[PDB]
Amino acid sequence: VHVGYAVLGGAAGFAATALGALMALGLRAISARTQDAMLGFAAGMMLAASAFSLILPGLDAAGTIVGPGPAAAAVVALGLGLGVLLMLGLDYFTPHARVNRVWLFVLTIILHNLPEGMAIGVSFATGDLRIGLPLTSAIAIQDVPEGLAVALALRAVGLPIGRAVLVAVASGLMEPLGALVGVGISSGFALAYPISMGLAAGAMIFVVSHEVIPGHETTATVGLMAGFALMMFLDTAL
Amino acid sequence: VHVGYAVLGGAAGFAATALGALMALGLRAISARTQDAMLGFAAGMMLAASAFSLILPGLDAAGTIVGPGPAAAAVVALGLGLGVLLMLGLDYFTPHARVNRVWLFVLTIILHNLPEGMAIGVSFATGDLRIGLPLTSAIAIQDVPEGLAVALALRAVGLPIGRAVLVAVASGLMEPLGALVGVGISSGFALAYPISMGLAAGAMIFVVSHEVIPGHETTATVGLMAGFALMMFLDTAL
Repeated sequence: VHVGYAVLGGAAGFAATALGALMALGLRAISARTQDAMLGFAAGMMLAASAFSLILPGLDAAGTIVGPGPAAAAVVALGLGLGVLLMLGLDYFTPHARVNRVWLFVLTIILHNLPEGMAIGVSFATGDLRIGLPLTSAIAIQDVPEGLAVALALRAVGLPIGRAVLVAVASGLMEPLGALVGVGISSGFALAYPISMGLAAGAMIFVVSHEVIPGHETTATVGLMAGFALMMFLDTAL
Repeated sequence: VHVGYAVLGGAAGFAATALGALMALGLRAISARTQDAMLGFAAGMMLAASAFSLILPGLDAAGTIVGPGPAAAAVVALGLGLGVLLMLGLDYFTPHARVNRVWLFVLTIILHNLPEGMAIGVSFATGDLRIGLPLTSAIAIQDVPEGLAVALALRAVGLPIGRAVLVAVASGLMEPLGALVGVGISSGFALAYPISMGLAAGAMIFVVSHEVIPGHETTATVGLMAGFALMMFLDTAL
């Protein structure tokens, strides 16, 4: 079934996060510019994952379901706006004393991860490996530096590196959960698939626009360019 | 010693090649445009590996050895021209009836691989992990799609996929050999290091300029851009 490809896609999600987190054991600390570059790469990957692997495939799905006119782009775009609105609804409904500021930063990481799991599941809802696999693989690529980054950031707020890595790994647990959810919401009816692809792309564009906010400027855009270029390459080859 | 980091860098070389080759077992055949994209990515990685990880570090090495004037850039540039001339000397001295055209294509792959092993060894000749590790890791990244590509190409000239993959893996054996050689030629005297960095960068720019020759045009430049962008990202983060 679809859940299968979605469950293994989420699984690669969690593994990749865990690998980055485990790399944090060696390093313990990293320069500000290297962390900025890593994040910029991760945002570039996500920005184009939602463009090339979610919106355009979503529009083509919608186009076969309802025809070539604006109805399809309307479905995809309304799903996308719904995804923005949902991530904006969380973030308000969700707050994010050292013990409590660690919890708020963890909530940030979990709210971040929710859309990416969802996107993996949504991409594997038609069983289409030519939509799930490049998406999923981009998600996992950028999960590595982000697990690294997450664990280091938690060490930096005051945790011993071991707890920091343990919490990063647990964080990565949110990808398969979101994969189950994305495979849920995208199977109830025909339009559920392109609606869900819009919705996933929108949620990701929101977490990026809300976390691209973090000198340390020229370095993060080299990363963003790299991560965006690499995605285009993945879309073409896969 | 330096040979240690060089031997493990070469080792990652061979492993990566083998992983791409093993992936060819599943696929057996691939579209022309996906193979072109893969190669374009591999050329972009190499082009910037020789720029950002060989020439500029080579110039800085040369600059500390002989001073900031043109003497350093002269050493690096003369090494680079020597590397072009050496790869041009091979290719003439080296030819590259199905059984014999497979051997000529294998010779092509071995002549291709020689500079990359050398570059790994040259990058680890000062023991400087900030020069070897990003270089080495770029070499291994692009060894994966190139093992894939090599094995598929050999299947396509008429080999059974099993022999094709076996020969691709064996091919990847040339990276640690070249790592030993690059760690040799770069240790005999002080200038040997920046001379060798020029030489490695030049040999690679030659094999790229000689194999970038292969419609199927717009797709390979998406790959080249991606592979070049990714290298910049690696140079910055590592």
